[PDB]
This record gives sequence, structure tokens and C-alpha cells, in this order.
Amino acid sequence: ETTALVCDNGSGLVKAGFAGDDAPRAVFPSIVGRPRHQGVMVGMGQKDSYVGDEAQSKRGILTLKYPIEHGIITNWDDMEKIWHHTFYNELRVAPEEHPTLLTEAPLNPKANREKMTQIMFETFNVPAMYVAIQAVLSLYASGRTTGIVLDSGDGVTHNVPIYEGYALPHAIMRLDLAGRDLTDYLMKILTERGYSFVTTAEREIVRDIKEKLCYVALDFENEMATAASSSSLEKSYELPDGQVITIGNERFRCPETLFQPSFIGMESAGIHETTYNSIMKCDIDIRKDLYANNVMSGGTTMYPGIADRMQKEITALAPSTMKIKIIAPPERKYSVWIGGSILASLSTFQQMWITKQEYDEAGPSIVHRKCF
Amino acid sequence: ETTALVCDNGSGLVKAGFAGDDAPRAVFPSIVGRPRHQGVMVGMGQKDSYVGDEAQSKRGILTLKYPIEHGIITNWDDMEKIWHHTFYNELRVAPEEHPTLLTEAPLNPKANREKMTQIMFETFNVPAMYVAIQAVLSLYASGRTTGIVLDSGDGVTHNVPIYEGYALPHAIMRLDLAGRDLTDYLMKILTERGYSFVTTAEREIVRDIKEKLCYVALDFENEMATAASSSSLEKSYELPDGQVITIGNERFRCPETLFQPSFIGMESAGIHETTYNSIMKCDIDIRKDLYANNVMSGGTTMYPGIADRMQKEITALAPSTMKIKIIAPPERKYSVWIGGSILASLSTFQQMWITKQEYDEAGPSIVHRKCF
Amino acid sequence: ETTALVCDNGSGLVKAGFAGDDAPRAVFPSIVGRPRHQGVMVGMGQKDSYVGDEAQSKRGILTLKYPIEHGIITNWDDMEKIWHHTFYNELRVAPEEHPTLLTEAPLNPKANREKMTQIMFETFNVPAMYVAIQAVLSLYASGRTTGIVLDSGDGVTHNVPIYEGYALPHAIMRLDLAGRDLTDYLMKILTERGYSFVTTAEREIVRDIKEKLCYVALDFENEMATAASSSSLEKSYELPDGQVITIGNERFRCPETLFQPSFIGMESAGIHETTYNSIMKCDIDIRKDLYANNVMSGGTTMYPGIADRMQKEITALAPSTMKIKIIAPPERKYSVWIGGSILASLSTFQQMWITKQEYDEAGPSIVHRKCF
Ligand SMILES: Nc1ncnc2c1ncn2[C@@H]1O[C@H](COP(=O)(O)OP(=O)(O)O)[C@@H](O)[C@H]1O
Ligand SMILES: Nc1ncnc2c1ncn2[C@@H]1O[C@H](COP(=O)(O)OP(=O)(O)O)[C@@H](O)[C@H]1O
Ligand SMILES: Nc1ncnc2c1ncn2[C@@H]1O[C@H](COP(=O)(O)OP(=O)(O)O)[C@@H](O)[C@H]1O
Ligand SMILES: [Mg+2]
Ligand SMILES: [Mg+2]
Ligand SMILES: [Mg+2]
Repeated sequence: ETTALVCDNGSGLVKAGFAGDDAPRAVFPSIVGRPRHQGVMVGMGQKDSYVGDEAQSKRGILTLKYPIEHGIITNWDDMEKIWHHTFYNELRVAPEEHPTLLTEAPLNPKANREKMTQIMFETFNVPAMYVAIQAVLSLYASGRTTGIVLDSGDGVTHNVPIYEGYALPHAIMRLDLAGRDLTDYLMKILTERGYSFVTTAEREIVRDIKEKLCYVALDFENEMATAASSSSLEKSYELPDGQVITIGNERFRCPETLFQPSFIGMESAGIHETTYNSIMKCDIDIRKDLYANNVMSGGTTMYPGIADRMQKEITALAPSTMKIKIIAPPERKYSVWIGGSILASLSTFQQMWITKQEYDEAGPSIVHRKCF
Repeated sequence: ETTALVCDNGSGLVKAGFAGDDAPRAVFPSIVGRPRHQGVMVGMGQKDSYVGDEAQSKRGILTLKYPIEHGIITNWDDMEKIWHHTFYNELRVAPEEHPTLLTEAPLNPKANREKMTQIMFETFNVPAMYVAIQAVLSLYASGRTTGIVLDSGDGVTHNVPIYEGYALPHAIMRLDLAGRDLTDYLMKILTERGYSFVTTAEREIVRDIKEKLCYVALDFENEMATAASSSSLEKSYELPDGQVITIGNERFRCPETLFQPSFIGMESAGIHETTYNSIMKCDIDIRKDLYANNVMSGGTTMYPGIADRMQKEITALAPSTMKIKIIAPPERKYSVWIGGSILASLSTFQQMWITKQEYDEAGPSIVHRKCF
Repeated sequence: ETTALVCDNGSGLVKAGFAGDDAPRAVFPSIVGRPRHQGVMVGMGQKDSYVGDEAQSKRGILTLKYPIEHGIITNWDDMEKIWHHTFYNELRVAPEEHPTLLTEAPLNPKANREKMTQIMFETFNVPAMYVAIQAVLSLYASGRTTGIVLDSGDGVTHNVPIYEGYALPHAIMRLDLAGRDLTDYLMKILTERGYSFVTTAEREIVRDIKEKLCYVALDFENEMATAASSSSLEKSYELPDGQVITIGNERFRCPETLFQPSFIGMESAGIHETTYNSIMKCDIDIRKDLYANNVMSGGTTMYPGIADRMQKEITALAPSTMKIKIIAPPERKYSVWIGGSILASLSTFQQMWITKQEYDEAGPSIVHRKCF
């Protein structure tokens, strides 16, 4: 009768909530803020660390640290503070009477999963847990059983193909280019017009400009010629100190790094060629079902016009006799968590939990035996 | 008096030299490098393409491409540059006064042989050339006239049985599993410990780790239990940036792919079962000589302990009443070239060249009538 | 025959002269002074503006303005007067018969470059003009073709890595902390001893104290304990009004802001961590030629003992098994100009000038196409 806690601990945001729902209960950025100046006024609850939204609102006097870098946890006390805040302050539930479902990027280091096991069973100890792959949860949320997943979050962009219920681990591709790299590239190219941003409190502003003002160009050279020709593609955004900024071609030079990674010095191919090479690394007889079931998920797949560009590039790459259909649901931003809300609700899933007792015999190594 | 040129065009390395020698004169990787960044300094011989050791030493600013993949030439301008470099810069000879010996994997497409014919008679035009099968050259280097040759290089792995001078073309097996796939699998399994390698300049480093630290386990499960029990099978390697890495079971998980191709999602059987099925696709009365003269050659047969594992697996597969001998010469890495240094020096061979006037009479198609 | 005019327009000083020389002909501060009081004596050539050393000598009755702050030109009439004084009074040459070389900080706004081009081609119109990056000129002056440059001046501190003639623009780092902020921090800490300095005529005096009495401490806490223990680190300087001042620990507290930017409220990392993070933002293979060729140039890298502190911090940051070399030429204060005297004298450079007819063909937009 105890509900399961689905907790997607992504690189930029945390989506935590109960199983069986439609939307995540607590969505908050995964930052830990610490005071950087000196305190003069005595009293009024001057905490030494702020986690989440109060770190976001008080960000002018705080240095912000992300505990997760490219899907890998680096600072463990900060991630412990993140888990404590999302268990006791957001969901307001006791973790010792609820199973927990966690997500993990493919091709992660093993010690990351082992330390999640050790912390989750020795500090916020649970009756049981499970660790799942995010792309499988995306196919849960889409409702299909076949297709290839382009899941691009804040640190990790990965392609996973699954045909008729079976995963293909030899064609899973991973690229470390995601929305934090696009935020840094927007920070680099915003100095062309004179707008200088340095601090992490300015990184949040640059992230807000990236979410509210950027879109994917359909044709790159035609859009650059249109931007250089007439002044009709410039938008204005108001900073929190009152200055207005006006940006032009930088609206579509930021998400073009997703298709051309050579802008930031990476010699890897674009995500369209990554998807095409991941499809051609599979068996030949299943490629027809993979072309018609392109499913994307994540926060950086919500750009305006990315679906038409993806369709055009894959249609150029694929032979002309085949049907390529791109699936972009309007609720992809939480769809991985939505898969958790499907996965923990199934009665057949309720035997695959890693129990506390099984951990007590098997040590912190059973999670590679059970969870794939 | 004109010394013939033996030039082994392997998938990863090029071994070129004169006839009659004991060692190849020029051994260099078949890598074409191109600039990937922008150049701000003016002068000092900034070329647009680097070939060989110059591309290997300056690999940090270059995109590295292999012109040969799985024994099939894909890029022809790069392969022409490779031939120009190995004729005019390495061997320092004029190709118009020397006959040429070329090597080729079995079951190759014929258009590869026709285009190398047209190139070697129209751009670096020679008095004559011959194209030979590499397993025949390995059997020449062994000095025997019977036996099965397992030649495994950088792109291909082929088994050819030859009894008393007559090869059996219906029992020739080809597998597309070689050291490039072992390098890619070493990249895939090195992310378990957090060491991420993505670039081709890093792929050379992963190749160096594969050559200097990997070995074939005699028993797989006992070695995995020994690695999980104690940390006595862990070695350390120093990266060029000063960082050190430590690897454990990954020393023997990488070359186990040759015996179990299901690790990388290949459905085909291992190399021992391939040799066994190739031997009893021959006739019954010759199998005693084929079991007693099992010869390996190539760079990926230089793994420490691969011969004992091969002996054990063929001993298990064959009936126990007879003698199975695995012949691994210490110099097998260049032995195909050594076979060329035997074959181009024989006086009986000097009537089997494909001359210039024969090519002009019969087009670029006579290489299928003459060369087998 | 007509030599080029190399004019380093820095934030605090202007270094102008002819191409092919070893030292800059005219080195003068980039200030414009204006009268602030009323004049009762009529005659004697009372100008309404003083530029250069004339404003420096008569600075007691003038308000001094810098036209360039943080490498960005703000006042254009003052910068035009600076250019007119360095063309017609210091160099005493006609600008219409000499090509001009200009220097510019990386990650600069492009409107600065286009207004510089429009002014140089329509007011002091030239046959040709090229704009270069200062770190490239520093590597031209040092004579090598590889290494990372920490170029720190009066407005900007930037790190640029260049390997074998190829620059890496994705690893170029810029920090807006330079000698002006050190001068302001020296004013902020000089009120501890009762010496108050407010005006720009006092800014020149505080700058002179910073140049002739400050040095970089090796170990900060040990020199703080030495200054608090015994009176041995106090120096005396004579002000122009005859008063003497005595300073103690403030000799090394001022240049510690370059290593600890948190003293002036900036949360950015130190310049040693900036160099380290720029080097590990490059590729792995080229880091050995970057640790062995660390070059600095500019005025604020001329502190006593900054090279030893640099070597100690990068030695601590790098792995201990690898050599770090710090290169500080004695003539770094003009070395960027020295690179101009190398760059404009090469015969290979003479085909990359922006001509007058090219500018009239292509507008003021060719300068981003040609000059990187
Ligand atoms: N409308 C939008 N346009 C572009 N990018 C967006 C948009 N909304 C969110 N993002 C990006 O998505 C990233 C986080 O996506 P998400 O996958 O939900 O979180 P996580 O990666 O932590 O799982 C943020 O860094 C943000 O920059
Ligand atoms: N000591 C070694 N152990 C394992 N593999 C090796 C060793 N030396 C070379 N190799 C592998 O052999 C491959 C090339 O073998 P070789 O046949 O000599 O060249 P090619 O295949 O180009 O003819 C390389 O990819 C390398 O990975
Ligand atoms: N001996 C010195 N010690 C410390 N700082 C110095 C010294 N000499 C000059 N400087 C500083 O260098 C700055 C100017 O350096 P430079 O790079 O030559 O000029 P710019 O930055 O205008 O190109 C001045 O602001 C001055 O404070
Ligand atoms: Mg996510
Ligand atoms: Mg070979
Ligand atoms: Mg300067």
C-alpha cells in the first residue's frame, strides 16, 4: 500500500514525486548555494548552505555548485543535501517507509551506482529500490515497445535503440554535449554585442535567455543571410537590473552546436549523424521500425523547430524509399519521470526490487546483477 | 636486377620494403590526418594533409582517418596519398623501375582490385605487379606446404586451409572481427572506471593500452573470480598528460571478444569454432595434417597466452586421440611481408607477373584471370 | 619601401613605432586631460585638451580620462585625439602613405573593431590595415610556435593556447582583472595607514607606488606572519609634496588579488587556475608542449617573484611526474609590439592586408572575414 517514490536526479533539475501520478510533484533545480561574502547582521537564520529554489532566489550573494557533472556525481555531500531536501522539505515524506526509483544515464561509472546504493541504504535507508535506464522510461511514457530514443538532458545526450522489447547495448551511443554546453556557448557568443556575463548568478540569466529566446533554424545559411540582410530577427529581453538586451542571429547560433559540435571544439558528429549511425549499427531487419519511431525526450529537445530539422537531416541521410516519422510529445520535459509513474505502478515490476535484506547478504554489488 | 617491392597494405599498418630482406624497411600506420582547428601563425610549412608518423606525432590538432576499413578501401585520394608517401618518402625509390607485390584479404570485392590495378598502372605506373593472398604468404613464411592459416589483422580475420600445395576455396572463412573492434570495445569498457576517451587521438592511446596491457586468459571464469577476489591483476599506465590509470579485469575482457563475439553483438562464433568448422568443411583424409600444422599470423595474434587457449579449445573440440599443434612463430607480425620476401625472390615466380602490355591488351580485368 | 606602423593601443599605455625595429619609438600613457579650474591668465597657448605626457606633467589642474577601459573603447573623440597625437606629434609621419598594424584583446565586441576600421579608413585613411591578436604577437616575439600565453595588461588578462601554428579558440579564457583593479585595491588598502588618495592625479602616484614597491609573495601566510612579527618589510616612498609614506604588508597584498580575486569581490578563479583550466580544456596529447612553454607578457607580469609563484602553483596543480616550465623574457613589457615588428616585416604577411579598395567594395564587414 506504500507508494513508490520516483526521483529523476538529472544533471540540471530534480523531478521527484509519487508513483501513479501524471506530473512530478517537486521540480526544482539541483544547485547548492553557499555564502561568498561576509555576514554582519546577526540572527535571522543565516544558514551556511541553501539548496534549490531559495538558492535560486538569493543567488546574488551565493556561489552555486552543481553536484552532478555530465551525469556523474562529483560532490557527494552536496548530493546528499539535495536528496535530504527533496525527501524532507519538498515531498515531506519519511524515506524509511517508501521504495525509491532512481534513473541513471547509460555508460555511467560503476562506482557512481555503488555509492548511490551505499548512501541510499545507509543514510536514507529504504525497504527497496531500483535503478532504471532513462530511455526505457521514455518508451514507457510514449507507450510504444520499439524505436530509438534521443534523450538529451542537461549533461548527457544518449541514443538507445529498442526493438520489440529487447534492448541493444552494442548500439547505445553517448555524447557529452547538452544544455550546459549550449549555455556556455551562448555566454561566449554574447560578448560579440558587448553583454558580458561571468558569474553563476549570470549563468542562470543566460539559461533563461536560452530557454525563452532560442530556436533551431531550418536552413542555417539562409537564416544567417536573412539575419544579416534585414533587422527583423532581433528580440529584446529585460535583465533583472533593468537593462534591455537585443539579440539577433545568436538565437539560432546557440542550438546549432547540437548539430555542429565543431563550434565548441568537439570533433564528434552531430546528433542527426549520431542517430543515423546508431540505427545502422543495429540489425538490418529492424531499421524500418526504427525510422518510423524516432522518440525524443528531455529539456533540450523543446527548441522551436527542432523536429522539422531532425526530420530533414535524417531524410537526407536515409534512402528516399523509407518513411521517417519524428515523435515529439508536448510533455517530453517530464516524460522520463512519467515512465517511472508507469513502471512502479505495474504489478509485474514488484518482484524486481533490490530489497534491504538482499543487500545485507550481497553487499553493494547486487545492483549490477539485477539492474541492467 | 630490378628488385621487386613488397608492400603489405594492412588495415591499420603499412609494411613496405624490398624483396629478399628479412625485415620490412618501412613500417608505418595507415593514417591520413587533416587540420581541424584554425591557424593564426603564418608560414613554417603548414600542410593541408599529414600522412603516417607525422600525422601520428601531431595528432592533437588533427582529425585522423583510416583509408581502409575491414580490408576494403573506401577513400581513394587518401589511399593514393598513402601510396605516394610510401613510395617517394619512406622507400625513397622511383616506382617506374620496380615491380610491386600487393596483398589482399580473401572474399574481397573485385572493384577494389580493379581500382588498385588502374591506379598502379596509371598514376605510379610500374613494369609489372602481382596481387597475392596473405595466408599463402604466411604459409610461405612458415616454410611448410600444408596447414591452416588464421591471419587476423586490423580489419579482417580469415582462415584458409592448404594441403600439399592445393588450397581449398570452399573452406575459406572470413570474419569481420579484428583489433579495431577490440579497441572500440576497450573504449566501451573503459568507461566503467571513469576513463572516458572519445577522440581519434585518444583512440591511438587506447590502442597503446590494448597492445601493452592486454592478455588472453586461459580460463575465463577463474580469472574473473581472481580479479574480483584480490587486486593482483591490476596494472597502471601513464597517459601523455601525466595522469595515470589503473585497469583490472579489462586486461582479459577485451581479447575475449575474439572467442566470444556476442560481447559486441556479433552473432557469429569464435575463432576456434571458426577454425574447427573450416577444418571439417574439408575432406576427411587431410584433417590429421591440418590439426598438426595450425599456424597463426598477424598483429592481433601477439596476445600473451593466445596459443595455449587456442590449443585447449581445439583440443576440447577435436577428438582426443590425435595431436593438435599450434605454431606461433615469434616474428608473425611481419610474416605476411616475409612471405612476399620469399615469393618475389623465387625464379619460378618470374613468369607470373602482370606486365604493362598485358594490361594494355586486356584492360583492368586480367587480374581475376591471373591472380586467384 | 614604405614601412608599416605598429601601434599597440593598450588600455593604459600606447606603444607606437615603425616595423622592423627592436623597441617601440613612442611609449606614452593613454590619457586625455581637460582643464577643471578657471583661467585668469590670458594667452600662452591655453589648449582645451592635453594628450599624453603633456597631460601627465600638468595633471594637477586637469581631469584625466582613459578612453579605453577593459580593452573596450568608450569615448571615441578622445581615442581619435590619441591617434592624432601618436601619428602627427610622436611619430611625426603622414598616415596616408603607411600601412598600420593594430592590436586587440580576444572576445572583444565587434562594434569596436568596425568603428576602428571606419575611423582608420575615413579619418586618417591608410593604404592598408591589419588587426591582430596580442597573444599571437607574443609567441612571434618569443620565437616559438607552441605554448599558452597569459597576457595581462592594464584592462584585460587573457590566456590563449596555440599548438604548432594552430590556435584553439574554444579554450581562450578572459578575465577582467588587471592593473587598474590592483591600483584601486591599493587605494582601498592604503587608507589603513591614513594615506588617502582620491583624484586621478593621485591615481598616477598610487600607480607609481605599485610599480616601484610591490612584489609577489611566495607563501602568503608566512609573509603575513613575517610582516606582523618584525619590522623588516617596510619601504618608504617620497610623495611629490615632500611627505614620505611607509608601507608594510601592502607591498604583497596588492598583487595577491591576481591569485585571489575574492579580495575585490570577484568569485572568479585565480590566474594559475585559469591557466590550468585552459590547458585541461585543450586536447590531451598537446598538454606536454603546453606545460613546458608557459609564456607571459604585459606590464602586470613584471612583478618581482611572480614566476616562482606561478611555477609553484602550476606544479601543485599538475601531476608530479611531469615538467612545468615558466618562461618570462625580460622584455615582456613591449613584447607584443615586438611581435608586430616581426609580423609586418615578413614577406608572407604582405598578402593579408585589408586594402582600401577591398574596404570600399565590402563595407566595414571584411575585418571579421580576414582578421580572426
Ligand atoms: N524551452 C526550452 N528551450 C531550450 N532549452 C530548455 C527549455 N527548457 C529547458 N531547457 C533546458 O533543459 C535543461 C534541463 O532539462 P531536463 O532534462 O528537464 O533536466 P535534466 O537534464 O536535469 O534531467 C536545462 O538546462 C535547460 O537549459
Ligand atoms: N602486442 C600486441 N598485442 C595485441 N595486439 C597488437 C599488438 N601489437 C599490435 N597489435 C594489433 O595489431 C594490429 C595491426 O596488426 P598488423 O597485421 O601488424 O597490421 P595490419 O592489420 O594493418 O596488417 C593493430 O591494430 C594492433 O592493435
Ligand atoms: N614594474 C612593474 N610592476 C608592476 N606593474 C607594472 C610595472 N610596470 C608597469 N606595470 C603595470 O602595467 C600596466 C600597463 O602594462 P602594459 O600591458 O604595458 O600596458 P597596456 O595594458 O595598456 O598594454 C600599468 O597599468 C602598470 O600598472
Ligand atoms: Mg533528464
Ligand atoms: Mg595484416
Ligand atoms: Mg597590452
